[PDB]
Amino acid sequence: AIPRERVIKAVNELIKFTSKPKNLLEDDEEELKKDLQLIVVNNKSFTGTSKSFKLKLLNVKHSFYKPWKEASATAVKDFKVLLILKDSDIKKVSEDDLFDQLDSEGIKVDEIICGKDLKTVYKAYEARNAFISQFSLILADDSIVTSLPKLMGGKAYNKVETTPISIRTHANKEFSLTTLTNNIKKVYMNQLPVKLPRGTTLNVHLGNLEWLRPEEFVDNVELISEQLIKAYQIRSIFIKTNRSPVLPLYYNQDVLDELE
Amino acid sequence: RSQSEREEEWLEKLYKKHGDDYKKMFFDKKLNIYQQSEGDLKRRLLRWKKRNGI
Amino acid sequence: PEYVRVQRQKKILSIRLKVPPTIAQFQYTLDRNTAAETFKLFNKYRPETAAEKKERLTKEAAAVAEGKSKQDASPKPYAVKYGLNHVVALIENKKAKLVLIANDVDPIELVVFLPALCKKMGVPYAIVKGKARLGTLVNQKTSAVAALTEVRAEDEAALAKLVSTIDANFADKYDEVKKHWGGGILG
Amino acid sequence: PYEPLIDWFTRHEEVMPLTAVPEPKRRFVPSKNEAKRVMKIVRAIREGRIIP
Amino acid sequence: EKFEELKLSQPTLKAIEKMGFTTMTSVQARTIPPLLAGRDVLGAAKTGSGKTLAFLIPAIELLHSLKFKPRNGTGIIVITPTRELALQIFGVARELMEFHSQTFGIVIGGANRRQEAEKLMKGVNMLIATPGRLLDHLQNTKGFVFKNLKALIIDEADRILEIGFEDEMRQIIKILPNEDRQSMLFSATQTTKVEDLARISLRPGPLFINVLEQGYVVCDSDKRFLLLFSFLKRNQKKKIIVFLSSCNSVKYYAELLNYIDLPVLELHGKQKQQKRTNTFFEFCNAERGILICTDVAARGLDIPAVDWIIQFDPPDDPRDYIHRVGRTARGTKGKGKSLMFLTPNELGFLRYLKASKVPLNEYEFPENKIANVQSQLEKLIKSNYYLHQTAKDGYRSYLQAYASHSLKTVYQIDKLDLAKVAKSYGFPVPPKVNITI
Repeated sequence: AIPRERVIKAVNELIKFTSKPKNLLEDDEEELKKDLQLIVVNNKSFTGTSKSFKLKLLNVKHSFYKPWKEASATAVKDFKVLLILKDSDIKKVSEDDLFDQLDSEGIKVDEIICGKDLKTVYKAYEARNAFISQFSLILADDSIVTSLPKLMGGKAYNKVETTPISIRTHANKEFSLTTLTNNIKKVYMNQLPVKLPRGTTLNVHLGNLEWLRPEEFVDNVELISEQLIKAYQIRSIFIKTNRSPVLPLYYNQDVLDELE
Repeated sequence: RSQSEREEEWLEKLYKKHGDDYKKMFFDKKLNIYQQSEGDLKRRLLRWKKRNGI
Repeated sequence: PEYVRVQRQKKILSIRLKVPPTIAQFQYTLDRNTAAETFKLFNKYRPETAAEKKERLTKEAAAVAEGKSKQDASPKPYAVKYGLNHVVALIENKKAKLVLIANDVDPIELVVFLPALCKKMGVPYAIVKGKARLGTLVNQKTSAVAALTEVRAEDEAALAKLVSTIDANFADKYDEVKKHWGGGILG
Repeated sequence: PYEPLIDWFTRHEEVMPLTAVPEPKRRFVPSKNEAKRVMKIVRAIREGRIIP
Repeated sequence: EKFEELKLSQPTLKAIEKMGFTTMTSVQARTIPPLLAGRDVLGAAKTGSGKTLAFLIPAIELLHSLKFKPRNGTGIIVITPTRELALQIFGVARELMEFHSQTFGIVIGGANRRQEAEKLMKGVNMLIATPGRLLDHLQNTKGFVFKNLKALIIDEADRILEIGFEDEMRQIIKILPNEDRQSMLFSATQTTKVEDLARISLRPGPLFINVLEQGYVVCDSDKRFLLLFSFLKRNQKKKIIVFLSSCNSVKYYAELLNYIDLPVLELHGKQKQQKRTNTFFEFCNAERGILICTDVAARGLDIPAVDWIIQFDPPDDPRDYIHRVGRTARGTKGKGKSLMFLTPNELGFLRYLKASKVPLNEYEFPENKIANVQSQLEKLIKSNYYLHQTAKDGYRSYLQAYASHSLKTVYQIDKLDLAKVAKSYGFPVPPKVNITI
């Protein structure tokens, strides 16, 4: 596996790093950047030789969306939850139907949007980018997911929050509200998004240090990393703040022998 | 002078949605679409209560 | 006949004589494609007819007659605005996002202040050609005015570029020649 | 003679309306007179004078 | 002593009970037996000691002892420099006169003239007014019952003189009767030209009782309320008091931010004073709270050691603001960081800050971090009639507050883009307010 002890060493090093200190009233976005964890994976041929806008949802022990939301109440940008559903789906599903299910576990859908609404109400780059930039959590039906990228705009596919997440209301022939109900729970608190770019570089976003426990950070990182090792042949792992330099934790030197 | 059945039913919906408080039901969008006056709400509810439901 | 003789002798005695510059701002009007897209815009915002109105009334009234009080929800009606005093009324707030002005009105003096009034109020007016084409988009015989205020979010971006299009095509092209005395050349 | 028209008064633009007329209530809520016509039709259908 | 000990009519007793007053402040406890005795007086007292109520009680005693009709006279006349202080004195006086039978009114330059005219035609048994508009109403309004003058008071003759209304005051007193009139006046300090008006006014011989960096944030006038909202969200769980000018904007901003569900306490002259006391008590004991208030309602009461002083609106007295930040620093061992919003027309205030010689810190603004709720604001104002009217009222009272401002060299209405001000309030088109521009 991976020496958890070394991960605790590195995260305490990063806590000490971010603990190092006419000023702004409203704080710098860069100051918010220099507090956040990003996982970086060197791995052989992370392309599928093709663009992959589909996000892999990794099973994670802890859920950073709740400390996200709790700090987002204090923060300027407010955490919002977007679902994009079919026309008949929105005709059937109502909002209190969602809200009653989500107050059970204490979360909230902000909005639900049809593809019609994407293709006529926000068929304008300014309004569409402004509407997308409000949101952190974007969900979409798996049927609509492969219809999205003409409607969403590539500016939505640039960032990690702005790109949508595959989610399914169906389990049988028709959809069930139970499936969407527990499925938003699965995608919310038990899974984390993964962009899949080209090259040998993978960037995985974890989150601000102030949100979670550092050993809980270590547990989530080691779980994700074992999931990645079992997934892909991996050259190396550097985790860091996007202001900070890298931190080498784990690497496999024989992967590069096995490529060719 | 009694009350009409639709609007007393409307008041009955408001009485169960908010209860008795008026600042919440004043800023209610659904079932206060005419945006009734703060105290007209009180007057109609007191007339409705004296009519029915104490 | 007499009336054919007069309607041919009309527009001769006008152009033969010097027209004041507060007239002949009319017929310095909007070109072909821009008026076409303006009509494509306003046919998206046709007002409800009396038949469609009464039909929706009968639907909701049969709903309440069953009762079957379905919900209490409707966003707003959006439509063009077409009453002349109502059009002027939507200015001096201001509320008029676009105004179309017919060139041909037989009491012209009903209309003559409206370009200067939207000029000083900064309202994006445009002089349209033919009040019958205004009446068609508003279910009247003629209308002679056409104000539009409220627009859905699907159409709001089209609105702004149409405004910029008109201010490029009308306010830039015809502004100085608006000041000049038209006509005066004999027939 | 003739001379082009002076636009001394147009070129200053009013940033505000003329009148400080307070906005009415009925511009914001669903239309009342509509609803009175609705209840008229409801009373006619309750008497059966209008068929659904 | 106590207010409830002294000889009073029973509706005044009910009034004092409902305003929460039982005890007396010492200087007002001194001046009240001459206030009942019928002598003229001048007085040095701090702004906001309750010195409004100090004259309010025996004035209503005089109106109770005379019992005259609304057609009969005006009697009690109140001269006060600031429109804001006029509204505060009026809002305190409303419930007092409400348990009483007589009549209460407002004369303010910047109000609707036919409104004030019709109220004068009906007659008003207690007038509260600004000095400038009084010459207009005395010289111009016909049939107004002027000949009585049971009494008259001046408040803060320093501020009348510092504005410069004293010649208007001389013309007023030359219009005023003297023999029926008694004159009472409060001014914390005094000058010679104050005493010259005092020698004209005070009809008997009177006995009188005498007892650091700043933040500055230059913002455009549209985005300043948005930036206030953003900074208030970022500094949530920190108690902060915001200083305003107009009570309407106080009530409107409080209702707005409560509609955006972040917890906000309001504090203004239209607030009932027992409720006002409740809000101040809850702010002081809650210690993490948002307090919205005017300048002079904040002046009227001592301030807990706060995380931030934020001043949104222009000041009533900038000199008192310079003394107030100094006494705030020297009184509070806990650090209270002071900031004022600025508009790019207002930078001359800065050089008056450079006249104050206290240091200054510019606090910068990122255009990226903008809360972007202004579209939601405009959709809300197009939705809610009630919020629409309160927004228009905050806008109206804001512009009339600029109209009532003294330092024209710091504030000109001609400088201001009212389109941006309306967009800050949330109007795409500025509503018409009948203001001389």
